[PDB]
Formats: sequence, C-alpha cells, structure tokens
Amino acid sequence: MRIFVETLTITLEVEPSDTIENVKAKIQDKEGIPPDQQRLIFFGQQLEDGRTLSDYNIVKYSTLHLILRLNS
Amino acid sequence: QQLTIEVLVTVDGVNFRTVVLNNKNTYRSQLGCVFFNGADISDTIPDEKQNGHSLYLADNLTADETKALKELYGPVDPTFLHRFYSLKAAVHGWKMVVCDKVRSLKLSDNNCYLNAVIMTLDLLKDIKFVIPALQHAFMKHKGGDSTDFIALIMAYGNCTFGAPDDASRLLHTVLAKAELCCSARMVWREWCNVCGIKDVVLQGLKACCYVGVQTVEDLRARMTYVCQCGGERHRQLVEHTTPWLLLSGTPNEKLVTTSTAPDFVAFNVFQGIETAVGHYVHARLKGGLILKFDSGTVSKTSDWKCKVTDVLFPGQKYSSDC
Ligand SMILES: [Cl-]
Ligand code: NA
Ligand SMILES: [Zn+2]
Repeated sequence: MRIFVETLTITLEVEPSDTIENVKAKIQDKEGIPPDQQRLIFFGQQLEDGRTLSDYNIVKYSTLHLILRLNS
Repeated sequence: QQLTIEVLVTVDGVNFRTVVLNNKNTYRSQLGCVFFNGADISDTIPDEKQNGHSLYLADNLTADETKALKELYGPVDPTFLHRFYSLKAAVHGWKMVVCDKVRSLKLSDNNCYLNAVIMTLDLLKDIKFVIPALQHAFMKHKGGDSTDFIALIMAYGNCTFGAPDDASRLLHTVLAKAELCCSARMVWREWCNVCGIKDVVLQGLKACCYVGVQTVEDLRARMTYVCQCGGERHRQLVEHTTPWLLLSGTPNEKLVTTSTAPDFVAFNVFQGIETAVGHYVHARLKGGLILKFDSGTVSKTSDWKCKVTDVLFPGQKYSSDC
C-alpha cells in the first residue's frame, strides 16, 4: 500500500497494521525529521503514536499532512 | 540487620501491599523507585520514622500492580510513571490564578503553552476523559486543584519541565483521549468520477475538531485528493451539528477586531518567529472586547494584529446539498 506524505510531497510503502510511530520512523529515515518533532494530520485529525493506520481508515493513495512541532 | 520497618506500597492509592525493609540498604536496592509525600526517597536508607507510611512505586511493579496500572492509566511506556511522579513534584511551585472566576496559569518555566491548553479545555462543554486517571485529575482541576491534571498532561504529551512546547499539538493529543457527552455529527460527501459518491459520517468529539483550517468557510470548502483508484477524489462537508467547533492551523497572522462582531468565542496566539521559541497567549471575547490572558496577565483591546493557531466557534447547524 502506497501513501503520500505532504511535507514537497513524497511516497511511503506501508501496511494498514503499521503504527503511526512506525510511519514516523520511516519519515525520519527518508527526511531526517525526528519522530517526536513530526505532527501527522489526516482528515483534520492528529495521528497518535499508539494507534495503527487502520484505526484512522487510511487507505491506498491517502495523503498525510506533516506539521513540525513548534518551539521544541 | 539492625532494625526492621514495614511500609505500604501502591501505584493507584487504592490497593496497597506490605513490604518489610531494613536500614542496611537503600529503598531503591530493596524495593525500587519510591515517592514519599511527593518526594523521591529512593536513594535514602529507611528509618524507623517511616514505618507504616505509604509509598508510591514507579518501577519494579508486580504482576497485579502492572494490571492495575494499565486500568488506571492505559497502555503507557516504561518511563511514564516515574515521569508523572517527577513532573507532579516539579509543578508544585506553579500558581493557578483566578481572574473574575476565570482560571489561568501563571508564567513559569516556559509553561505558557500549558496555559493556552488548559484554558481552551475549560471552554469545551461536555468533554469527558476515557482514561480513569486522566478523568479523576480533570475533576480535581475543575474543583480548583490542577497539579495532577497539569502533570498528567505533560506526561502523556512527552513534555519536559522547563522546556517550551507546542500548544496545539498537546491540546489535540489530550483531546484524543476524551469523548463527547452529547450529540455531534459531521457528514463529508466524497466523490470520484470513476468510483462514484460516498458519504462519510463522523460522530462524537472528532466531529468537533479539525486540524488544517481556521475558519468555518475553509472547513466547508471543497477539497481534492487522490482516490484509491488513483484519480481525483473530492470531498466536502454537507452536514454539521456540534456543541462547539475547534479549528487549529499553523500560526496565521490576521487582524482580530471586535467592531466586526466575530463569530468565534476564543482563540490562541503564537507570538514570535516559528523557527525560534515563541510565547503562547490565550484570548477570549467578552463584552465586545478581546480579553487576552497572557499567563496570569490580563489585557483588553478592540483590535489585535496576531498570529492565531487554535480558534473556538459555537455550535454548528449546517446543511448543504453540495
Ligand atoms: Cl456533486
Ligand atoms: Na506522587
Ligand atoms: Zn476512484
């Protein structure tokens, strides 16, 4: 399953059972953004670390929006 | 040894177990990380005075304490309990002032983001927390005692004492653990030229929050993304009934004026450059004026040129055949 993360816009190959933290680690691997600094948005909802992509009904070609944690 | 004491050990204040100790080793070596009356005493040698006293245990939990910890706090990381006990002790010196029956957190140790989070939470009707410890601390906070709630919020948010942090991030991380005690619905009409039209319904609290827009005009506008088939999928709000509406965006510089009769009831402001450490301010609209709550410092203005982040609107009644 391919999804898009708008930062630019890049692409990730993921599974529906992957956790948000797992998705964040891949964004760190490809973009160098530490997971705790990432804020991932989808359908106006902030994705929490403990849940999976299935919990938010994230499907193929879904677009996640990335905001950086302020201050920090 | 030389002397023996018995202490009571808890992780929830409800269930206690007896532990026998001596004065030949520290608490940490015999029992583990322990707090006595809010203070870490792990590296002290037990004394006959503390015999019969109660201790809060932050590690070395038994199987039963681990189960009780999961029921009280939910699934947490190995450092959560020790971090929560330490934050609660560090935020003991903070002061929650009350200006004309409005609670506000005094500025201290870069805690201004917590000021905007708490005061925004105090305006949310009918929210209740699904984590029992978070709900108990919430009632305490609504009753005038905010130490537990402040500390729990920082613990769940991975916040550090003394460091500035993101108010909007923490507010939504907190709200992700709450639920609405009334009715709220949000119907999004979606359509793709290949697949067709499908309506998507959001219930409860998540129907009252959106991260990405800051006006109800932008919330109701048509959006475009990629469908599962790979083509242009569109999406638009066609029904909205809520007790209130929280919209959160990046710091967006606008002119807020009371001579235009604004529709929102409160908003948070980020002061400073986004690549630098900014200062949060909470603002409410009363008596046709802007009441700014700058961490225990109240101001009033008619106009304000500020960078809004969160915006709170009253209940929604909306229909649109799109
Ligand atoms: Cl249509
Ligand atoms: Na404590
Ligand atoms: Zn399609």
